[PDB]
Amino acid sequence: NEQELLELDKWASLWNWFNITNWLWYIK
Repeated sequence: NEQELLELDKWASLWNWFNITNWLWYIK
């Protein structure tokens, strides 16, 4: 728990990628 609490910024971009993955796949 304490380890991931600091890595939360690294995970923030990971789940956020599922939002932009639709853009690149849409134009492709």
